[PDB]
Amino acid sequence: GVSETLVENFLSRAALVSKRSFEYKDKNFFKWTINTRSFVQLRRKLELFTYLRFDAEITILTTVAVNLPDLTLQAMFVPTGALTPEKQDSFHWQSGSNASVFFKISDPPARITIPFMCINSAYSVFYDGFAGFEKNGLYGINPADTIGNLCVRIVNEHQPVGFTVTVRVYMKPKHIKAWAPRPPRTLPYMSIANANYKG
Amino acid sequence: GVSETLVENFLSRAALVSKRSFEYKDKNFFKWTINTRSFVQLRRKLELFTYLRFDAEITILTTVAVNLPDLTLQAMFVPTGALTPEKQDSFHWQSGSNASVFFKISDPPARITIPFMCINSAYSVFYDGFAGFEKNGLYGINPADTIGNLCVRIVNEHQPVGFTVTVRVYMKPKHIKAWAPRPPRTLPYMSIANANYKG
Amino acid sequence: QLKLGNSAIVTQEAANYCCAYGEWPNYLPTQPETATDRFYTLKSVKWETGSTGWWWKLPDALNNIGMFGQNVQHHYLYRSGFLIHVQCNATKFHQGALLVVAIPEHQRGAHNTNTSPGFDDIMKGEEGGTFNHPYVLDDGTSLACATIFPHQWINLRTNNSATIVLPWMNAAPMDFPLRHNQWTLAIIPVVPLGTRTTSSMVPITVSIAPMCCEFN
Amino acid sequence: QLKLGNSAIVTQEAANYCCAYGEWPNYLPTQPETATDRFYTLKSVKWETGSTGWWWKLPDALNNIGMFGQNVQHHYLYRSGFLIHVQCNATKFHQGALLVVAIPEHQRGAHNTNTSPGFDDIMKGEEGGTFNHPYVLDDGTSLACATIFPHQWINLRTNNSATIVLPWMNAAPMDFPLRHNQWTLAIIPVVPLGTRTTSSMVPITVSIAPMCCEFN
Amino acid sequence: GVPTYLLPGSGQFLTTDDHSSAPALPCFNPTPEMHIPGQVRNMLEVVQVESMMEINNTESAVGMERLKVDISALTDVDQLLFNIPLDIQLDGPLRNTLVGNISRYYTHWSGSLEMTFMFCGSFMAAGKLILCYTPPGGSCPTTRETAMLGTHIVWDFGLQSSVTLIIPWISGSTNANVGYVTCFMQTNLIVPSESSDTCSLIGFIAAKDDFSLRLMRDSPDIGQLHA
Amino acid sequence: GVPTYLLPGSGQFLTTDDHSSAPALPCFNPTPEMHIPGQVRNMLEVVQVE
Amino acid sequence: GVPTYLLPGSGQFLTTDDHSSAPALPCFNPTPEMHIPGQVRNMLEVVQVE
Repeated sequence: GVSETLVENFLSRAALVSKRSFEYKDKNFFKWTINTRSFVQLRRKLELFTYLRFDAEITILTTVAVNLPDLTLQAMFVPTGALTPEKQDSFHWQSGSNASVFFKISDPPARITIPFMCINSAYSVFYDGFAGFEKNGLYGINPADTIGNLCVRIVNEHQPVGFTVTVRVYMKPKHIKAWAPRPPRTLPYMSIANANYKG
Repeated sequence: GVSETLVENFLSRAALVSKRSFEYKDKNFFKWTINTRSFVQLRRKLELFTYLRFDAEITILTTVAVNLPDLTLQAMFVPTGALTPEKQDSFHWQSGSNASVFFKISDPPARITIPFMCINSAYSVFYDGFAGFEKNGLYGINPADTIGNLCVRIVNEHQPVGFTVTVRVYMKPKHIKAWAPRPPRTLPYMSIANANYKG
Repeated sequence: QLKLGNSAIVTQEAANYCCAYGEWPNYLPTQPETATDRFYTLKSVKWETGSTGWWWKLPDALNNIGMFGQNVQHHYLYRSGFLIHVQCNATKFHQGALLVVAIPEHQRGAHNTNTSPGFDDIMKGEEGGTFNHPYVLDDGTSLACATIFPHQWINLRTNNSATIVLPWMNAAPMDFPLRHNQWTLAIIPVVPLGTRTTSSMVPITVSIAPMCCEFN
Repeated sequence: QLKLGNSAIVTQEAANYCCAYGEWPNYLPTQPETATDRFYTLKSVKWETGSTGWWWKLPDALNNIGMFGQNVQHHYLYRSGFLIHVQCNATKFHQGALLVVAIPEHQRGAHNTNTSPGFDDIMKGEEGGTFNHPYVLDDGTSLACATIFPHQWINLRTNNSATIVLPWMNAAPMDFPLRHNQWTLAIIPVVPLGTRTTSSMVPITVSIAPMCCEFN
Repeated sequence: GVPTYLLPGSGQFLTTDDHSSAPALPCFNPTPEMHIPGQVRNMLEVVQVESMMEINNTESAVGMERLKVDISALTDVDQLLFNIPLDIQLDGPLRNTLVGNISRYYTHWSGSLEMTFMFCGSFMAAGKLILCYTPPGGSCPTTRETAMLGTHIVWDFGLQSSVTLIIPWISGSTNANVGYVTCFMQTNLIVPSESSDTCSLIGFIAAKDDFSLRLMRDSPDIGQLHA
Repeated sequence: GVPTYLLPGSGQFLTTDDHSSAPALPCFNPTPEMHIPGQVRNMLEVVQVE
Repeated sequence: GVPTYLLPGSGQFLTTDDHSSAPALPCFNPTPEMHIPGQVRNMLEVVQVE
């Protein structure tokens, strides 16, 4: 009986990947790039394998605090593809091509399954090489590896209360297929882009 | 027809095992160690058997009183294992390895099934011996017997209201297998750790 | 005749031995298997008109005698059943009753204090301890309900021996011997001794013998 | 004898070659198939009592030599496995150990700075780079756990050759060669060289040979 | 229609749930399952692979100088070389290994580890060690005569430059200690005049196929970033 | 999808309920059922003992 | 009746959903499927045209 040590059973934990509070009166919302590089508790587990393939399960938990209304939220997942919003009332929120999802605070939390979005057969977690042909191109950032952006706004117009909306995003990868294991990292991280070490 | 006197039918009553009110403005939450030693109505029933094995069914009932908001709660069960929180905004609440559960007050009450967590075949309810090799080690406390800690916090940031949140925890053990019955205790209890008597 | 290993008791009226909880000691499916299976006879205890009782915790009562005193203080895990023989020589003219009970996981409790019992108050060794309140078994329970455990009666009218065969009562498959005691053999004089001109001792002999020993 | 294409190594004690991750190079179900399959032998590196290690990134280590130097700088996609032969001539009287490991996707990390490694610090070409901190593999990992990769041991007591057969380790079916490097052959002297009067060089020869080449 | 009622535990978000969730982009064809070499299906496939132990555990040993053990003519003839406390949970030579870093992601471990030592001196260099395993609860042996009464092995540096030492069932799961491996030098180290006097050992711990892990907790390894 | 309506007695917590509850730690292998001597299956087995 | 509980992701409006929705005008007979020339079934039929 070793069935708990399975690789799908080892990584499919709905960890907090993003935690941002945005005010209401990045302009009054947040745009969070979907990547595993955020929290080192999950970043270290996924940087044990070289090539990963998974369907994510983005759970957005949102609670309100007024410096209590019943607010409507939009959570538009923009792929590696179309443009993203830059303001709160742009034309990109009313796009039909992007898989938006509308919910309220009083509802049970939002949940969508972002599928395997890469154009390779697996996500290159570690990547050795540059992206573009420019020699100042970003090292170790695969353009195929990019999931997208998860842009969340408040659907309501401006209300006379001034409140801070806390958003907690949970990404539980499922149907995980992993390849080529790696030594676990000892020294701490320095940046989320690369894999430097302090010493 | 004696099917009501069955042992699973005799102990599976969802009794109040924990009742703590914590303020909001143990620092503004409660950590309750999951044990049967709390209430003598349930403690006497489970101290009729020597070895018990059960899957608990932790039901958390939470009601609010302001000295009324709609609050989000987290109920992170920490096993005999990883560390527990010591403050309200520590890094341990955003842990993926611990089976947290998020709910609101307006929802029907929380309910999770904590499985059989011991590393022996049954919970040694009565234990004769010491835990560690130190001669001042704790008598009658089996380190294998420990379930864990059920740490509950309010997910919201600080709100301008100052309220007291009452938490009632109900543990209904199920799939109960019991062994080696014992005489029921006559004299009252003195401490929750051991089995002294006043006389 | 009860010949185990090398030494034996020549007992005369072998009373009906109580297989505890219906089971019987057998091995788990290193093992010496022959040397430790022998009757370790404890001292004869002074039983009088005003004695309250005696308790021996197993296997703390044997961690100082013979191969089993050696095979505990070398090893790290044991797994062995027990066979306890309690034979109490007395004439026909004496009176009295004993409750020879073998309590599993007898977590004791101190009197009129909330302090845990120490290492000096639990592990006595071969010498055994005297009950302080035998009516409550020194843990708040009741002696009147104590026949739920494996028990036999030495009624000096009827018989004068009590053999209990104790199996491995543990959740763990193998346990550390020095830091845990499973069975607590307890001999409680329910109906005390009485005779007028000879009110003195009626000795009680306890003959513990480990069975089906395992060690790692 | 290891004859590939036109040129070969006459090796003497062909040690047990390590098929990396259990696989073996084979074609995908234009292709030259014969010219590029040849042992491109790199320089002999100066291995001394105080050397930290050498790393060659593939296929950046071959983008300047022969047909494969031509067939990269004309084409746009390659798909080829590898066979690395690392033979280290030494007498019986020398001592020392090597960890000849072939790390896939070895994303390096600079020391004491949050700046990304540049084009001058990653793509070295045929000449190869020296480790700056070989205990951590220059990316924060541990050398003690580095046997999880395809590895062999050159212990100069036992043997003096290490052959690794590297397959196509990529998510993509065909990849751009100049802007990506999959394998990073890394030779780390775990136990360093030592001898008293002759503490100088013990050279190490690296013989990379592409296998099952494809190009478009 | 269909009469329903809400159970307790409704509308809650459980972080270890397993439910069919609504997909964001239906009818997106994924990139197909192209076979990639070296797939991992179980985390014991990592832990069975060996890994070097950080044997030389003394002070002023930084980096590369911890994996090897200097044995020479000046090694106190037959005093002692090292000791490996078998504590994967705690600090030692096993804190930073593949069996180390993965078995800190799991609370209750079990199974039988095995060590592989390896000598890394010259071919002429001979000598004898006595590797000694101490069971849990057994005293850490200080001299050789105490040590040769344990379950030991007497290893010569000739054709045997590697010894697979098996450690039996431990089931470890608070400073807790469940064994020792102490290596004593039996004979004095013979090297010729041409070889260097200092020779070196390295170890390899690897778990067997009976190694078992359960109750996944989080690791205490990394703990506290730019960008 | 499936048309439903809430009965009375919905969203209540009954202290003597019997419902399949969501497990906190799925795929945790429990410690196996090692046979322990003297199992009790019914509380009359206590009361028959004198 | 039938014991149910609400999963996370309940009562949300997903813009790429596929669910059987309640029709506004039931038992309205539509205009029948009269065959119209040149039907498109796949957008590659556009892109193959030069």
